[PDB]
Amino acid sequence: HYIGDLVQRTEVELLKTPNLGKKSLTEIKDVLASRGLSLGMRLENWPP
Amino acid sequence: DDELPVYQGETTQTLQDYLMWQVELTPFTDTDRAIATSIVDAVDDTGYLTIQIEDIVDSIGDDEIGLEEVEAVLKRIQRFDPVGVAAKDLRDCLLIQLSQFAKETPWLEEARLIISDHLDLLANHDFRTLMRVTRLKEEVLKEAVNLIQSLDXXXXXXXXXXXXXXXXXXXXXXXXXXXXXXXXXXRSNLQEARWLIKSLESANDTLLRVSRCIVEQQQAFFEQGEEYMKPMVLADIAQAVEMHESTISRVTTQKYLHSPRGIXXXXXXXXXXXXXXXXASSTAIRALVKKLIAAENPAKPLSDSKLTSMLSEQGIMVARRTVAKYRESLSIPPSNQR
Repeated sequence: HYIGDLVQRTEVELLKTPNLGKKSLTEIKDVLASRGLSLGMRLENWPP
Repeated sequence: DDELPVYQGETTQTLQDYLMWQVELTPFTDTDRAIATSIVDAVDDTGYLTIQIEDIVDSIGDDEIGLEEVEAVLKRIQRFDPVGVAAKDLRDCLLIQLSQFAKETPWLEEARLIISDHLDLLANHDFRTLMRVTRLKEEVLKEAVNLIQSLDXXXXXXXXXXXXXXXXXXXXXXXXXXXXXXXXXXRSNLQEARWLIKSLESANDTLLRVSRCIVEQQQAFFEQGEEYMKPMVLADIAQAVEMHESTISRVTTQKYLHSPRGIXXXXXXXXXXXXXXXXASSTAIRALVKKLIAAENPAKPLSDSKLTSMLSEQGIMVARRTVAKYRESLSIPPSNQR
């Protein structure tokens, strides 16, 4: 849900799940390349 | 050596240095860091230009690595400190700089995306027909354009050019009776080396005499008061003291003479002989050509042939090609607006 829980993952961890392939990883890399830029942190905690 | 402030250096930071510093600190993969380092060198002291994209992609030597990977990474690089960085074409520059308006800007977000994304090529002249394209009227569009005109361009904030690179002058031309007059302002072994100094000290006194001399002959060759400078050949200065052309051009190329107008020292000896009986070489031709083209075209005449006819009326024997070619150059709008 939302962003953060998605934003921290290594591409080596995300690359292997069904249906992603190499294309969708670069797709989310392009979409999330804008705004957040992040694709990682250890952060702190969560409000919800 | 050490223990003193030798001119060891400063290690300042340019824009590419700083961008690379900014890449070091962001969560790029092994490859993406190679694309990032590949882009930040492509960037210029001017910002906007990231030059050709497909050469960025092809420079990596295939093996996969599509266009989209450099595109995303490229966007994120475009997002680093000086707001709009790199990108291309200024359009996407203003779209990235416009990417963060906080979205709480009234009327600006939408209108600004329409104007800045597309049709901005026609916004150069004025609004006019564009007002009918976007259906906007009055100050609704004018305020958005106030924001677009309030953006600035690219980087050139990092800069790191504190050095103005001053002239320091060399020889002063004290202005006389509507002209110029030169003044030129501004144990046994090492003892034998001392002797060389005597010769260097004797030549140092004549160094100013060469500047005042060649300067006096240069003042006699070209009229100061006259428009531009009277056409002269290096054969005149080579006639006076009997010096070689390359030597005189080298002295005038290294040192720079300060007169009351122009700092411009080696350009006062370079001229053409025109090869015509009816006649200031190319200086007044291009200069006065752009001056005559300055006040002209009541609306949009854009006629270089009329300017060539005006130059032919002055008795310069214009070719209607050479005159138009030299006149239309150096940012001259002439012949371009037609």
